[PDB]
Amino acid sequence: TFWSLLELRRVFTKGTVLLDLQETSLAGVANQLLDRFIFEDQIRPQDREE
Amino acid sequence: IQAESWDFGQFEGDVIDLSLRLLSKDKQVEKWSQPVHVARVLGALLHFLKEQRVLPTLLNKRRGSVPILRQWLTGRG
Amino acid sequence: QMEEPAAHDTEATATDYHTTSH
Amino acid sequence: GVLAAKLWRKKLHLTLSANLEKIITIGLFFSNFERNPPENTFLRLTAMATHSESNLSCFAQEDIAICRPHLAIKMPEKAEQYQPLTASVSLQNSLDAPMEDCVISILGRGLIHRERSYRFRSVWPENTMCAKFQFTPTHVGLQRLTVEVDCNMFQNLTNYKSVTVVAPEL
Repeated sequence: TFWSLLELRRVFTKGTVLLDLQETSLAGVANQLLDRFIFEDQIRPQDREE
Repeated sequence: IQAESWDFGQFEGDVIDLSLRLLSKDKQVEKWSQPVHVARVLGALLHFLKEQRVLPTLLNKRRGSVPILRQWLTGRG
Repeated sequence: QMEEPAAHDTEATATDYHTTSH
Repeated sequence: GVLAAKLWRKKLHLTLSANLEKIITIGLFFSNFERNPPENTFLRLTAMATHSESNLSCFAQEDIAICRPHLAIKMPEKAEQYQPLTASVSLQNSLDAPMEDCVISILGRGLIHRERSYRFRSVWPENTMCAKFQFTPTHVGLQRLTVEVDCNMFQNLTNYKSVTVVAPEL
């Protein structure tokens, strides 16, 4: 759909990338991704636990 | 004496490939079973790379051996 | 501690993590 | 051993009584230097005593290191894997000028993916920085956190602290 690619470009422009992440479990990937989310002001620290 | 934390990073994914590629410039592959020969060859080659790539005088910001090895072997960084 | 340090978007050492593996 | 810059020279004229030892105390002040020492250099302090026409001069030399403010890192010795961990970092501004353009970076293989750089406020002299960082260790083993502090007075001031990350309880 048109809106799909619209919003995909919109969230990619400010997206959080973890490239060559040295991780081998979902818990580690999720924890590092949420840390980088907090670092780039994508989410507030109170949303991290949920 | 000031201790500076250093990241050797020998188990980075490309360091083994880069080291073997550098060793491949030595044509005495039969001697690669000998640690003395391998150490001598790699020391000579790394000294040559240091003389080629280190520039006369951030500029002093360091992130361990692996970025230096990548820049010496590839010219990028 | 007391400081809430603000993130600094810096790419000075970004190339230090670019692997040479194809 | 390459000579960087000439910082300070001082000439004294003394009279020594016969068979008498004399102690001269000289203050080595940074503000007396003709220019600021280049980064990553050391101080060569030399003394040279010449008397009359003896054609021989007493000489001594000492290498002096430049000491930068201590970067104190506070972190628990043990940490659980996949659980949030807080590390507080403190620096006391013991210089004669405010610390401006302040950037702090944290990294370490097994705790932080690549590095995260932050800005903290300017630190006035005789004040202290106290920054806290939260990160989740994700790899089990003996890890190390490296902290780097940058400002207009000094750069690449690095300290480290080791943390043992343990597996979660079964």
